[PDB]
Amino acid sequence: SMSNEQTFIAIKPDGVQRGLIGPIISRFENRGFKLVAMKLVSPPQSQLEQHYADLSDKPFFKGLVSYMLSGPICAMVWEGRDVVKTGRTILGATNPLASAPGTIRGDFAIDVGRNVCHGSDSVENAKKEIALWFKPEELISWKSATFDWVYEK
Amino acid sequence: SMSNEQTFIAIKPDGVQRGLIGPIISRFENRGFKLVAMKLVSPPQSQLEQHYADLSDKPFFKGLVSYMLSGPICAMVWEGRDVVKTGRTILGATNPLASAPGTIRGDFAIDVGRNVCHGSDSVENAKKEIALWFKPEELISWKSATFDWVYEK
Amino acid sequence: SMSNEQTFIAIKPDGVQRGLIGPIISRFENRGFKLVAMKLVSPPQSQLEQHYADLSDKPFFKGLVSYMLSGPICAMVWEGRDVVKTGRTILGATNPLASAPGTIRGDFAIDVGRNVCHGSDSVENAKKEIALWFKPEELISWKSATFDWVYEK
Amino acid sequence: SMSNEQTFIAIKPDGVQRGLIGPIISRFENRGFKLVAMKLVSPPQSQLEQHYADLSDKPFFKGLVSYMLSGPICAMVWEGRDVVKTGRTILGATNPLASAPGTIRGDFAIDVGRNVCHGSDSVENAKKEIALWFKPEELISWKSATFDWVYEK
Amino acid sequence: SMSNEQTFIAIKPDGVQRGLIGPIISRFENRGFKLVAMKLVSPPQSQLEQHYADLSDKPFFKGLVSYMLSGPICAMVWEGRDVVKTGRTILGATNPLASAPGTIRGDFAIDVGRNVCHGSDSVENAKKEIALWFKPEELISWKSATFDWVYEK
Amino acid sequence: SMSNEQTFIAIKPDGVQRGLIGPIISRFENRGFKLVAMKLVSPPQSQLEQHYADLSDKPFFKGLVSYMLSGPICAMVWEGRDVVKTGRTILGATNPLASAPGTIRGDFAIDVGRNVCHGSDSVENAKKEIALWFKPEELISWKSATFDWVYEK
Ligand SMILES: O=c1[nH]cnc2c1ncn2[C@@H]1O[C@H](COP(=O)(O)OP(=O)(O)O)[C@@H](O)[C@H]1O
Ligand SMILES: O=c1[nH]cnc2c1ncn2[C@@H]1O[C@H](COP(=O)(O)OP(=O)(O)O)[C@@H](O)[C@H]1O
Ligand SMILES: O=c1[nH]cnc2c1ncn2[C@@H]1O[C@H](COP(=O)(O)OP(=O)(O)O)[C@@H](O)[C@H]1O
Ligand SMILES: O=c1[nH]cnc2c1ncn2[C@@H]1O[C@H](COP(=O)(O)OP(=O)(O)O)[C@@H](O)[C@H]1O
Ligand SMILES: O=c1[nH]cnc2c1ncn2[C@@H]1O[C@H](COP(=O)(O)OP(=O)(O)O)[C@@H](O)[C@H]1O
Ligand SMILES: O=c1[nH]cnc2c1ncn2[C@@H]1O[C@H](COP(=O)(O)OP(=O)(O)O)[C@@H](O)[C@H]1O
Ligand SMILES: [Mg+2]
Ligand SMILES: [Mg+2]
Ligand SMILES: [Mg+2]
Ligand SMILES: [Mg+2]
Ligand SMILES: [Mg+2]
Ligand SMILES: [Mg+2]
Repeated sequence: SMSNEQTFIAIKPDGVQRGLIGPIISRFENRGFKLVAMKLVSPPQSQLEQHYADLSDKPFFKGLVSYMLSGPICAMVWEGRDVVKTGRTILGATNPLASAPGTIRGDFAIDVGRNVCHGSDSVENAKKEIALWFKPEELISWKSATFDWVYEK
Repeated sequence: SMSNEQTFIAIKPDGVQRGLIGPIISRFENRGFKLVAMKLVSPPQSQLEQHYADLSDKPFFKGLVSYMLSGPICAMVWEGRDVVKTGRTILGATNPLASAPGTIRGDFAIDVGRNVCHGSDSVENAKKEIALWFKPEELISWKSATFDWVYEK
Repeated sequence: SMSNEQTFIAIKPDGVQRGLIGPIISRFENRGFKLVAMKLVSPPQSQLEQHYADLSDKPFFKGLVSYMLSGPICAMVWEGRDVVKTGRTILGATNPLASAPGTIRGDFAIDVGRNVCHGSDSVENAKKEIALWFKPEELISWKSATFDWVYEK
Repeated sequence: SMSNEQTFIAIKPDGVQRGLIGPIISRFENRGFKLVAMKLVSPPQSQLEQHYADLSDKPFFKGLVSYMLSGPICAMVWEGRDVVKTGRTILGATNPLASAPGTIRGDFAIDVGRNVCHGSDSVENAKKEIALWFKPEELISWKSATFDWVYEK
Repeated sequence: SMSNEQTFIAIKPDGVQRGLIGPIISRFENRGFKLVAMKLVSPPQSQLEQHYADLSDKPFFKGLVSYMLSGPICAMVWEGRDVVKTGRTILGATNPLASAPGTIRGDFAIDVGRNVCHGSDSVENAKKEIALWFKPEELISWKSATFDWVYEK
Repeated sequence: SMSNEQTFIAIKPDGVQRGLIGPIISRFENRGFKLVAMKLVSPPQSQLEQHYADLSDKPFFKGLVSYMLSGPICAMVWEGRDVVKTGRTILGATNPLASAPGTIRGDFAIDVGRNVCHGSDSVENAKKEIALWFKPEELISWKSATFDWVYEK
């Protein structure tokens, strides 16, 4: 696994409304992942329906899209070794009832329809979601001063 | 699972003595559950014996009742969807040696006889414990300003 | 100054609504003060008008009483040396615009009409407010295990 | 002082490198101010020279511009009553040696050339800095669920 | 079973460099374990090869020893019931990829070659490492003021 | 002015007993100062009377020395620009009654005889106390990975 793997993490409107932007960012920051893109956005319905295109037949699809439209979203790209899988572990189970304390949803969420955050489920879906939400010039290239202390190689 | 389920959470005398009232309250508060009743109490011996009536024949019963009388207790009623089961998850395993870091006992406790907190183990036992520790007038009815961001309509 | 001085600290309805019960309690807990009484209450208008009786001629009186009635209040009695004066310093300036970061209002509040918390301004007013909000049996007598490490005598 | 006043807050490259994005955001988030715009950026040299145009003749100007180009910047717009003046108070004194513990620089910074953050010093300079760093479409209009608990009607 | 059990916990050079001494000590402090010895040391290569003598044939041995020499180490001895096994649970899995959020490595580490901390894996090895890193005079004898609230003994 | 200035910071026995080692170290760690020496010690009465030799005629001298002997002490040396003066500002006023929230004593202490911590009051006295508490080999030489982000030098 390469240390330049990237994943798309988004703070959903309930996370923004409930004042969780700082804490959620700190979870990935303290773990050692690198923030390479971030923006507060209120994306159009078409973009949100494309983001959740695989769930278009689910009965909760229209309520999911309407709720994702109901407030601002903090869209982020994080970079690090196995950041996709480990990011999902940091977020916790999709349904917060099954999430463990110490994860984001295990500390902050209750309802699956209000699970505060989103994270890419696979490397290929991460590449697709990053391109959907961000322009290439919005990803910032930099090197952390503690890179050699987080990674062995 | 309705959003008005209630559970009884109590900070035991060792949790009060060790200065854990704030942190324990924050665990439930940050998760999104609603505090509907709270009071610091030094309840009578007969109340603690009735609270632990199911363990009256356990060899540690008299020691448990005497220790629960040795200091103040912060009794609380929390309200939320599946707050009984999720409350037990937040508290962690009864024996802290089996609890996971990130839970209350996994972060703060070591001995099973000093597990710093108590939580109702079922909805029916919650209703019993709420009626034992709180008069009905002590439960406050209110609507959280972020209720519609914690729960899906 | 005696180490058994007591003050009345209350988390106002905006503090409860905004999820600040845990953090505020931790401020007094970590400082070394002793919690001797606490209860979540929704007091009647008559009690709130008597609490603020000295402000009955102020133009903001009726709005203050209505806002104090609009949600639950976490009423507390804290005990410690100079807990009245030091408690006021922990809360910060009445108007949060003049409060310093590191105080409760300096960290959590903006408007003077929504300053999250209340604290007794003098020892004699503290004795009056404690008797107004609490029955004598609601004050719990106990001794902290770290009393001799917080106080020299 | 209306509740829709806006200020420009930016986490400088040293604050990003030292992993302070989360904690700094939480300072404003917990205080009750509304995040209306945010993005991670590596802006052009001419933008940073215009940002610090009032200091073009200071001897540290070229060093300041070069250091502000040495890493990513988290640019933010925060909205709230007196957010410009209170924002400066939260940040602390420009020289961290003169800053007080509890402020951002008083908690995290030492050197004036590495004071981890920037904040607009006046309302008119805030409007200038907002127009320089953000397109108008990047400011998101929304209503905080706890607005009526942060501000008096 | 015995509350006087001791284990060797070390903050590795990557943990010191990334400013994690405070948070790591707090994990064991808040849990209820007693610190009986601590020192910041830069031990010679011969001592580190003794410490990892059982891994002398591993292909990562040379890189491990070099990395352990690259910075200061915070050597500690913690005392408490089952502190060896529980200490390992607090640290998390050796490979942070497999660790859970809420543990030290689950909150702060990514690479197995940079897992921030070390903990004794057995009681016998703990006694061996304590004698290797500490002189017998460096272990301080004291009794915590909250010992009877942490343990039922 | 020089970034290699050093000061002696000690966590007094009341700070150790009340579980404040972690939080206190974090204050200096997060500020950007470098820990160059640390050890948990129980120094003899003769060393403590040397440390407080200028107060030998004070009426509280005997009680101070006895209290400093009543538990372990976490002796530390921190290095950074103006670390002596800024270190005193982080600790807060000698009498916690006069300290401000956000400082160590303003967050954790009440009595002047139990002020949790000690800090050198001048550079010359710092050099004297460092030589009194530490051997020259116990001061570790290293360079922080974020040194160039903390200092403009
Ligand atoms: O059963 C449901 N009812 C309401 N919302 C759901 C339900 N299942 C999933 N969701 C929402 O849709 C989002 C995406 O669902 P998905 O199946 O992709 O899980 P994921 O977010 O962990 O990748 C979830 O995060 C959740 O907010
Ligand atoms: O074996 C024991 N020795 C001493 N105390 C025990 C023991 N087992 C349980 N307890 C204490 O009795 C309390 C109630 O026991 P219970 O079986 O109901 O666990 P619970 O608190 O998770 O519901 C426990 O929280 C614990 O403090
Ligand atoms: O000018 C005002 N407009 C609206 N509310 C005010 C004003 N001044 C004071 N208050 C509110 O009344 C409460 C009590 O006022 P007081 O003068 O006693 O200050 P204090 O709360 O610090 O003791 C204040 O905390 C505040 O909530
Ligand atoms: O004397 C100096 N040497 C190096 N950098 C300085 C000096 N004075 C100010 N700066 C830097 O320039 C920035 C802008 O200067 P200004 O006077 O506007 O303070 P401000 O950031 O509080 O508004 C400061 O934040 C600081 O980073
Ligand atoms: O596969 C590896 N590659 C690089 N370093 C490793 C590897 N496996 C273990 N290590 C490092 O060696 C140290 C000691 O190895 P050990 O097998 O004893 O795990 P432990 O620290 O949990 O007891 C580990 O903490 C880790 O830093
Ligand atoms: O009046 C007093 N009564 C009891 N202890 C005192 C008193 N004044 C100072 N001390 C204690 O002696 C220690 C050293 O006194 P000093 O005057 O040097 O203050 P300092 O620690 O800020 O340098 C103080 O930290 C405090 O613990
Ligand atoms: Mg999906
Ligand atoms: Mg039971
Ligand atoms: Mg008044
Ligand atoms: Mg300026
Ligand atoms: Mg091993
Ligand atoms: Mg002195």
